[PDB]
This record gives sequence, C-alpha cells and structure tokens, in this order.
Amino acid sequence: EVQLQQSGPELVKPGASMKTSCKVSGYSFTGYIMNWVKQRHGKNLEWIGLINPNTGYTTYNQKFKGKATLTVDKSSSTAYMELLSLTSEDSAIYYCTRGNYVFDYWGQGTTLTVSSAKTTPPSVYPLAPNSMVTLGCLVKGYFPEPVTVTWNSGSLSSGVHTFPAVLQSDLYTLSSSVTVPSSSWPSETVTCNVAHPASSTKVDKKIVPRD
Amino acid sequence: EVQLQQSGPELVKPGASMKTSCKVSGYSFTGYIMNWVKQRHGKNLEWIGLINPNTGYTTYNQKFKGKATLTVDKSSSTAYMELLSLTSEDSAIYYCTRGNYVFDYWGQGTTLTVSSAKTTPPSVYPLAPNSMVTLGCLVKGYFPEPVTVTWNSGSLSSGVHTFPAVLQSDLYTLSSSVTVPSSSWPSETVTCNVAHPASSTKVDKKIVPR
Amino acid sequence: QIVLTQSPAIMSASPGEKVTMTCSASSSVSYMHWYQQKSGTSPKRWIYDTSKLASGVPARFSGSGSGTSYSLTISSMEAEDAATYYCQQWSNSPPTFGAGAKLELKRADAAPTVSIFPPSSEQLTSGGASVVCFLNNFYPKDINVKWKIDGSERQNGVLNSWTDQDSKDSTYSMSSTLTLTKDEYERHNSYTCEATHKTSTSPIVKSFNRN
Amino acid sequence: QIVLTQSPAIMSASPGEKVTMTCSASSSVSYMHWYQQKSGTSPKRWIYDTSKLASGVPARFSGSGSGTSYSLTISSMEAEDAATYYCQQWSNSPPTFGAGAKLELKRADAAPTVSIFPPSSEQLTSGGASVVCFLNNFYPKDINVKWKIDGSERQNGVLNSWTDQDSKDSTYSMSSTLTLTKDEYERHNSYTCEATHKTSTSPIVKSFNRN
Amino acid sequence: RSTTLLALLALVLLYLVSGALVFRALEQPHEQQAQRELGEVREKFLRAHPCVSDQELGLLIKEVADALGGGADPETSHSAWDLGSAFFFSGTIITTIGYGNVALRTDAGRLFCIFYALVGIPLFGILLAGVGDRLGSSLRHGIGHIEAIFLKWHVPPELVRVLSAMLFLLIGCLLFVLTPTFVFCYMEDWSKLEAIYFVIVTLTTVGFGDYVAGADPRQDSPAYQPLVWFWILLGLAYFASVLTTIGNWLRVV
Amino acid sequence: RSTTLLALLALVLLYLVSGALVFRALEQPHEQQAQRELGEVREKFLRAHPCVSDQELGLLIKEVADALGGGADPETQSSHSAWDLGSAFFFSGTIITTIGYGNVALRTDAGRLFCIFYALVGIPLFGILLAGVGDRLGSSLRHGIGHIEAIFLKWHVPPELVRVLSAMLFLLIGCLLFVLTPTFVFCYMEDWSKLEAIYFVIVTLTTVGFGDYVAGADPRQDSPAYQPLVWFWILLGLAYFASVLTTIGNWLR
Ligand SMILES: [Ca+2]
Ligand SMILES: [Ca+2]
Ligand SMILES: [K+]
Ligand SMILES: [K+]
Ligand SMILES: [K+]
Ligand SMILES: [K+]
Ligand SMILES: [K+]
Repeated sequence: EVQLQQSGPELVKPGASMKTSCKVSGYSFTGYIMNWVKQRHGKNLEWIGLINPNTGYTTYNQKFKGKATLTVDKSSSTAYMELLSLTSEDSAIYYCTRGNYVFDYWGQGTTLTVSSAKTTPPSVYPLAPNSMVTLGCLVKGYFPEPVTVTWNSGSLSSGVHTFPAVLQSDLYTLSSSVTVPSSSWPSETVTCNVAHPASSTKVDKKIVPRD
Repeated sequence: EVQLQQSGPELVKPGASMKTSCKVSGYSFTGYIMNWVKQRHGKNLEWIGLINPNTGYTTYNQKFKGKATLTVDKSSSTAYMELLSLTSEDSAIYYCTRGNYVFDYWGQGTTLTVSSAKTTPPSVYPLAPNSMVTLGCLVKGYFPEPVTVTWNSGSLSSGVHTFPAVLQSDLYTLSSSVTVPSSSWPSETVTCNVAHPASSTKVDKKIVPR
Repeated sequence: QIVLTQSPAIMSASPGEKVTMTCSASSSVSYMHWYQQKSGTSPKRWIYDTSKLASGVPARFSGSGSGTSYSLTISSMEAEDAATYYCQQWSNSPPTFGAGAKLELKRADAAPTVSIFPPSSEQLTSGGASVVCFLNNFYPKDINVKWKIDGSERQNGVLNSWTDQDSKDSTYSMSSTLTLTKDEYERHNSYTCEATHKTSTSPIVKSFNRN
Repeated sequence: QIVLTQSPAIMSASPGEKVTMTCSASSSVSYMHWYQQKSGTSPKRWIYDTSKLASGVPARFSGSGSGTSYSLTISSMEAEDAATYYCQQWSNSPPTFGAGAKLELKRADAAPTVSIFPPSSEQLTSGGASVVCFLNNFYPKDINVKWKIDGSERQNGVLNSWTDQDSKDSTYSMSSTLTLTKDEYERHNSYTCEATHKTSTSPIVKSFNRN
Repeated sequence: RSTTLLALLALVLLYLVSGALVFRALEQPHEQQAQRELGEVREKFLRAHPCVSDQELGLLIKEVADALGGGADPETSHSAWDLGSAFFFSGTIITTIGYGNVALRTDAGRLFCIFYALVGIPLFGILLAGVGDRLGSSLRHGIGHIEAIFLKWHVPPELVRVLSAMLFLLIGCLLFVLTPTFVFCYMEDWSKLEAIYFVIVTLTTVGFGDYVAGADPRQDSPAYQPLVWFWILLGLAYFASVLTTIGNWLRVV
Repeated sequence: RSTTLLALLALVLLYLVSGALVFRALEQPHEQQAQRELGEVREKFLRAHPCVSDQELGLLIKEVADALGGGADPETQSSHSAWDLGSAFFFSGTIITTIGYGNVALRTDAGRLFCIFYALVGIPLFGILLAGVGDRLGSSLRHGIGHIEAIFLKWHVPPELVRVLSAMLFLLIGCLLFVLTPTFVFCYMEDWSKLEAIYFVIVTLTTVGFGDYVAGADPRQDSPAYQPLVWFWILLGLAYFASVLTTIGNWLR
C-alpha cells in the first residue's frame, strides 16, 4: 500500500516563507521521481517542479523558479518543499505526487493560507422571517477557517445547508440555512450553534420571530 | 540492512538442469540490477549474466549463453537462475549479487554438486598409534557432504583439526585429528563422534591403543 | 508550454447515459493521461498512456486519441462517476494539465425555494446591515439573482455562494448577500430579491418592507 | 573481455607490515573495485570506485590507481586481514575479475608434528587398508611428504588434504592417506611417512612395522 | 554567344526550380521523422526506468551528442583517424568527392586541409587523365577486336564506330556501375537502390556522405577495402568519358 | 607514357600516405578524447541510476546516435523547414555543381531515384554553362585589364613582365572578389571565425563539399534571399576557379 503522507495545514504572514513535507511509505523513496503540484481553490492543477530523491537533481516550472525549493531526506524517506516570499496568490492546496511521466500516487494535500489577518471570532446573527419555513444564521467577520454550524446542538441535521465562506476585506463570512415544518416554529425553539476552534469561541443563537 | 537470501545446496544428476533462487529484502527489488557469479572451488569469480528485475532485460557472458537462464518474480521480489544439461564442470558455488557497476551486496552463496552418487553413510575407523599424543578418526565412503566430527561429545575442543573432504571414486573421505597430553590417553578414553545428517547416521568410535 | 483545452468545462449526465469528454492539445503529444478528482480529496490516476486503466477503475471507462486530440469516455454513466476529470501530458517538459471537466448528475428540473431576510437588530446596533437571500434546492445550476432597493436595482456590495451538488437529491442551493452600512439601509424601505431560473419565464421574487 | 592480472597470486605479511597488491588491466579502465573473501563465505565489497571504502572497512585499507594500473594497500597488516582480495572492472561490459590475491599471515617457522597410523582392525576385516599420516601445525605452508613401504617409495593410492591457515596460531596442517587393498598391505612389514619442510634440511620420518 | 549563354542561365535556373519543387514534394513530409524517433526512444526509456527524469535524460542526450560530434562511436578498431581511415579521408579530398561522414575538429586540421587540397586535386586530376587515357586505350583496343567481326559482316564502318561506343560505355557500366552495386548490396546490407544511389553519388564526385563504403577494413574479407579504392580510381576515370559525351549529346540537341 | 603513369601513381600514393600521417597526428588525439568522454558520461549515469544496466544504456545510446545521425536535434522535443522551397533550390545547386554538402539527407527511395537522373542530366548541363561563364568572365576581366595594361607599357616596363604583373593583378582581384570578399562576408554573417570561413570557401570552390560548414543552413537566420544569392557567388567563383586553371594549363602546355 503506497502512501504519501503530507504534513498539516499552515498559516503564514505575507513575506514569510514556509516548509512542508511528504513522507512516503509502501515503496522505496529513492526509486521514483517526486513532483509537487499546486491547486488554487477548485481550479487548474499546476506542476511546480520535481526532484530526484536519489540524485538531488531538481527542475522547476519557470513560473516557480524563484519561489519553490525542493529537497529530500533519504534516511527518513521524506520530501520537502519550501515556498518563499509568500503572497496571497500562494494560498492554495499543494500535493506531492510520484512519477516521471504520469502521476500515479498523490499525497492527501496540504492547505496553505497566506494572510495578514489576526485570529478573530465570528459575529453570529440570526435570520428570521406555506407548510415549511426557512431560518438562517449569518456568521461574519471571522478568521481563520473553519467554523462549525449546527442546529439545536446537531439534533436538527436534515434540511440544512451551510454555504461556503467568502473573503471580505481579509475576513470570512458564511451563512447556514435550515428548513423546518412551520408547525415546529416558533412553537419550538431553534438555535444555531457556531464554533470557531481557532479563537476557542462557542456561540449559540436563538432564532426568534421578528417582533 | 540489505539482504540477499539464497536457497540451499542442490544435488543433481549429470544431464539434468537446476533452478536456484535469491530473495531480496531491505531495499526494493525492482530498483537494482541483479547479477549471478560462479566460483568453482576456491578460484576465480566468473560473471554469468544480469537481469533487470524491472524490465526483464537479460544479458549473458558468452561462455554461459546457452547454459543459464535468468528470470525474476516481481511480486515475491525473488530472482531465479536455471542451469541446463549439467556436467561436472558446473559443480561450483553460485552467488546472486546486486549492482550495475560494483557488486555491493551478495547472497551467502549456494553450492551445486553434479554427480551420480547415492546417499551413503560413512565407515568410521579409529586412528591409534612424549608429552603430547595425537589420535585421529578416518571417515570414509560417505555421500554427500557434510559430516561433522567432535571428540568426547565436545569436551575435547582444543587441539582438533578436521581435514577437508576429498573425492575417492565418487565418494568422500576425510579424517579428524585431536592432540592430547599423553597422561590423558589411554588413562582416559577418547572417542570421536561422527554425524552424517544426510543419512541420519550418528556414530561414536573409541580410540583404543594398539 | 503545451496547452491542453478541455471543453466544455461543465457537463451533466443521467445514469445510463454515455459520456465523452475531450482534451485538445496546442501541439501534438504521444500520450494523454487523465485524473479523477472528487471535491475534498486529491486527484487519482484514472487513465494513463491514453487508454490504459489504473487499478481501481471500472471497465465502463475508456480512453482514446492521438496527436493533438484525445478523449475520455464513459460507456454508461453511474452515480459515483460524478467528479472532475483532468487531462495531462508529459511528452514535453514541463508537464501540463487541462483545466478540468466537471461531470454532474442530471435530474428533473426544480425551482428555487426563495427566502429573504432583513438585517438582525443585533447587527444594526454595530452599524452594519446585511440583507440575505437563500435560493434553495433547485436544478439545474444556472440561476440569476437580482437585488432591488425601493424598486431600483443594486449590484454593488453583493456576494454570492453556491453549494456543491447535493449528494442525495442532486440539487444546488445558493446564498446572496447584500451588505450595506446602517445608513444606506435606513434610507430606504422596500427590499426585494429576484430569481430567474429555467423553470419559469417569470422571476421568483421575495420582498420585505423595513417597517 | 578486459583482462585483469593480479600478481603474485599468493603473498604473506607479518602483522604491522605494509601490504600492497596490484591489478594490471589489458586496456585502460576508469575505476577499479575490490572484494575481500574469507574462506567459507561470499565476497564482500571492500573498496569501490578505486579508492572509496565500503561501510565495514577499517581505515588501514586504501586504494588507488588509474588507466591500466590499480592497487589495494594495507597500511599495517592485522590478523583479520588474512583473506583473498579480488579486483574487478565494469568500464566495459562484460564486467570481469582478477583471479585474486591470497594474503596469509606470516609467523615464526614451525616444524611439523608428524604421526603415522596403521589400518584399524575394523577396516582390515572388510578388506581395505588405509595408512594415514598427520603433519600438524607447521609454517610455512610449502611441505613435501614421501611414503615408503619396506624402505621403497610408493606414490599410488595416496591422497592429500591441507587445512586453511589456523585462525589462532596461523599454522597449517595436512593429512596424507595411502589407501591399499588388504592384500597389498599384508605383503609388506615396514611403513614409513617422510616429511620435508624448510625448518630442517633432514626429513622428519615416522615409521611403523605391521608386526 | 552571349545571348545564348543568357538563355542557358535561364534554362539551368528552371532546372533548379524544377528540382526544388520535386525534392520538397518528396521529402518535406518526412522532415520530422528523426525527431519523432528520438522522442519515441526517450519516452520508452522513461517508462522502463522510473529513477530517471525526462530532464535528466535530456542532459544525457546532449552530452552524448557532444561526444559523438567530437568523433565518439557507440560501442557494444573503430578509429576514423587511424592510418587507414586517414588515408581514405585524404582520398576523399583530392578526388573532390568529400563524403564528410567524419569531420575535422581542429583548426590545424582545417588549415592543413586547405593546402593539402589546393596541391592535391590538380595533382590527382593529372593522374586521372592519365588513367582515363590508358583505360580507354585498353577498352577501345578490346572493342577493336569485336569491331573486326562487324566489319567482316559488311556493317558500315560508321555504325561499327557507333556500336563500339555504346559497347565502350555499356561494358564499362557493367564493370564500374552494375558490378559494384551488386557487390555493395551484399557487403553493406544496402538495398539495390541504395547501392546504385551510392555508386552514382560517388562517381559523379557529389559525395553526399549518407552512404560510404570503404572507410574501414573488413575482417574475413581483406581484398574488399582496397578493391573499393581501386574501384573508385578506375570508375572515376571511366565516368569522365561518360560525362564528356552526355555533354556533346546535349550540345547537339 | 607508361613509365610516367607508374611514377605518378607512386607519387600520389605518397601524397596520400603523407596526408594520412598528418591528419592522424592532428585529429586522432581529439577523437580518442571524445571516445573517453562518451564512456565517462555512461559511467556517471550508471552511478546515478541504479535501475539501468550498462547494456541497456548502451542500446539507448546506439538508438540516440542513429536519430541524431538522421538529423534529429538534441535540444528540443518535437518552426522552419529544411526542405522549404529556398533550401531545396539550394540543395539542387549542390548536386549539379557536384559540391554535395549533404547536411540534409534524402530519406525517400523516390528522392534517391530522382536524384540519380537529376544529376546525370544536371551536371553536364552545368559544366557547359560553367565553361561559358568562365570564358565570358575571363573576357570581361581581360578587357578591363587592357586599359591599365596601356599604362604599364608606356612606363616602359617590358611587354613580357607587364603580362606577368597583370596576371598577378588579374588573380589578386579575382581572389579579392571570390575568395577574400566572401570569407569576410561569412565571418560576420554566420558567426564563424576567419579560419572557418576560408575553410568553408575553399572546401566549396574546390567542390569538395564536406558539409561540416554550410552558409545559410543555420535554422535561426531570417534570410530568404541570402542562400540562393550565395549560390550566385558560387557560380561566379567556381567558373573563375575553372577558367583560370584552364588557361594556366594551356600556358604550361
Ligand atoms: Ca531447485
Ligand atoms: Ca579505422
Ligand atoms: K566534386
Ligand atoms: K558531404
Ligand atoms: K551528418
Ligand atoms: K563533392
Ligand atoms: K561532398
């Protein structure tokens, strides 16, 4: 069972650099060429460069010549990538993948976030207003991802959509919808629970009908 | 810790063929070239050929072109060598060794014996005749190798040489010497313990003075 | 340097339907390779050297092509086939990728369930005012939203967010969020969210008056 | 079919002595490699690419050379250095080996301790008669044995066997075995084993009478 | 006439443009085959040897090219500047054939080559004329014996002259064109067409270099290598006659 | 004269052996080095790629060599055409002149077959035009000399020496126009050295046509009129090489 195990997500300031790793098992590290690939969110895959773990030889995409340095540690069969002078456009998922003509095995990827922002807890705002009724939670001005949104502590789990976060002046915003039978609300309380692990923030918001 | 583990000694009739193996561990089998080498007893090393376990590619020494076929099993990371229409000239030790410019790791070797002889237990004969005395055991007419010789069940370990076997009309003969203080013999008994595993033969011979 | 074009970038198939996606190369290559990616996870080698199937891949998949024109085909769509497929080439260094082709599951058309939400009092006190609209559980994905303030259309300060195709009902949903300052908000009275979808010639419109 | 000549094929060294063995090539060669073999066991890569030491190897070993002439050197002989060393080349396929250079330990000369043994009664009853002579724990290795029956020399049905250099005292030993039929044996009376070694100008002679 | 030579210029020009059209038509569609083959070799190697990057294989191929370009030969006795090959090479100069399948790499080599040719070619032309006259003598004399037969048969002395000239070249052709082509076919493992191509490219002294016979000697056939030199000498001398007369034919036309 | 023919044969023979000795002395060491470098490249690659046998690398190199030898370029992986109309025109020129550079080979059997008949008919046709241009060029030169010759005769230098001086000027200016001028041209145009350019010029005008150097062949140059125009020079220079040698021969006779 070949496996490329990449290190965890990283968050760094603009200007700084960052080093990330990929430990291989299930085959012999030095027998195969290692590549790295960039996927900026949900977009084209971009080959960064390769290294030959046996010889130390490296070649890079012109785009990435100055940006990325590939290295390897033979003894611990681990590949490293350093990225330099990071800017916002570097925020992406990065993969190590193996091959000299097709890329036959890939790591699970690692997410890099480049940003000047400071850890900020979210403001949570209720969204109140047919047999079914729809309610929501607006979660805004938090950093960094992720937040978790549940409804009545997760006992209300069907009928729920949480929309993807978006960046607004360096902070994230999203909302969550839940649809319930109108017999249930406001006969029964609905609260959305929002957690932001990065700030150790846990917030509960009761949806109350507009006065 | 790279290791090449070869299969054990093989004994075959003239005319027959023979297949021997080498399992590798400690590295990836398909990453390196495998070679085989012949050493006829205690003499020059001879490269037989190579195989690339990844590609199947083989090349051979012209001397061995028809004689030897190299193959591999990728899944069990094992290399094979077959030798064909065997004659006495083929009796030797054969190694698998790794490398494409130097031979950096070698199997422990495997001995091939080509012969018409049948499994025979040895006849054991005592050799009886100063401060020291020398006594011996003649072990003759056995096949195949090896035998082992100890003295007083291993209590006598210093002063002992077992001489290499030699072929005598298609059977092996050797002898073993032990040297002891003459105060010790025949005041104390000396017996040699001979074992021939192939024939399940275990024999003790007491050395008695003439 | 070699450019790979996959067109169209989006397509959809009912299960049982035959599916063909193409990859055209800016100049000839000897072999094309394809990856499958499902959101959340790394790409998987799917087809390589034009027409060889990777281990896991079922027989309904095939590949063909030559020179400058290559294709990936599914004889009979299945549900687990929904994914994004990428081509890539390495007959010339550097290796390069197509920009991917997203394959979604077809289903019966569905109209958006639309809901509009006024700013919470909690938000207003901090001087901001976000007006939110959920457009929920519709198909297909192409949809247009329009905001109107006192009958007059507004497009600035608006942010949108789409879910991935729902894994059980195969619908899509989106939010639209008009963010104003409390000032702007309090100057007008009527706020309307207006949705145009294939399922009707006449927009779906939800409104509210600030009083 | 490049030919490598190691000459001489035998040499001997006291401990502390500097030892140099050479390998001359039939035509020029870019690198030479050396193996060490101890009797009983496979060869071990000792020096490779002319002058690089394999992992195990102590620093007293070194290698040099170029073109057609290469050498292996021991700065200061030790006991565990006794072995056969082989050179080999692969600047041309097929690779080839020198015929090896056997390096034995020097030590103070020692005369053979000689013993002759008459046929056991057990053997005689079965009709065979082997007369055995042990020449034990002498140095150096060059030695000559002569068999005499009734004062006259016999050199038929004689078989010889030498041990390797002893691992603790660095001596050699050998057996000589005159095998006759009971018939031939019983016809004569005096049987003598005669050893010529450089330690004495006058043979060492052990005899026995069948009486 | 100056007017006529201007006409001749224009004719030639048309002979060239016509040639150009035909070679382009016949060869352009295969311009790229060798690249394709090289790339096929690369791709095959990468698939067989996962320890190798395309880029590393790239450098290898550059480094190999540099060495070949310096005169290295792929090996699995092949010196182009040993005595026998250098002898041959000198031949290719003074004959003006100039195969060029082995290039000079040194500025000294080039410098010396200039003077070697300036002096060598005219010197050779002289020997060629000499051998041309002596060979034609032998041929015409042999043919003269056959002419005796025609004259007795009361065939007009004018036609007998013609039959002899046709014979003159036809017999030469057999010995210096046909015979060698059949020889080379078997010896060089060329096709009949490749061999005739070679022969004619050689005897015209065009000397492309895509095909070359006699640069190195063949073990198990000693007479081969010299016979080729001997052949080139005699054939070039014969071909002189062939060329002068096709010329007269053209002037008559 | 049978005696002289044998003497001449022996002389040439010595001119060749002498050439051989010199070329071997000047070129063998470079070649022996290249052979070494190829083997160093192999050994270096093996040490870096354990998945590769020497013998497998051998095959790769043989295959790469064959492709390069067929005109594949190591640098790229795959715009300009060697058989475009202008280059094919040029190629045809290289035939009828018998120069035969050969830096681009014919790959098709049709190409070869056609080439045979193209040359047989083309070369004699060209020889005729060359003789023509030789006479006409010498005439024009001789007429031009006459006016300056008038000046020498008035200066009371003997008519026998004035003829000699004029020849010196005659060739010196021809040389200037057809040897020196082109070499200076090519130096700047091709990025060759002075020595490379003269080497090329002379290899060309002798019709040796090695093919190591070819004007215009360079792929990068945006130079359409260049390469046929060079042929204009080739025409004029070759004829002059010819006509002068011819008149010299007549004077000697
Ligand atoms: Ca077996
Ligand atoms: Ca040669
Ligand atoms: K010529
Ligand atoms: K040429
Ligand atoms: K060439
Ligand atoms: K030529
Ligand atoms: K030529």
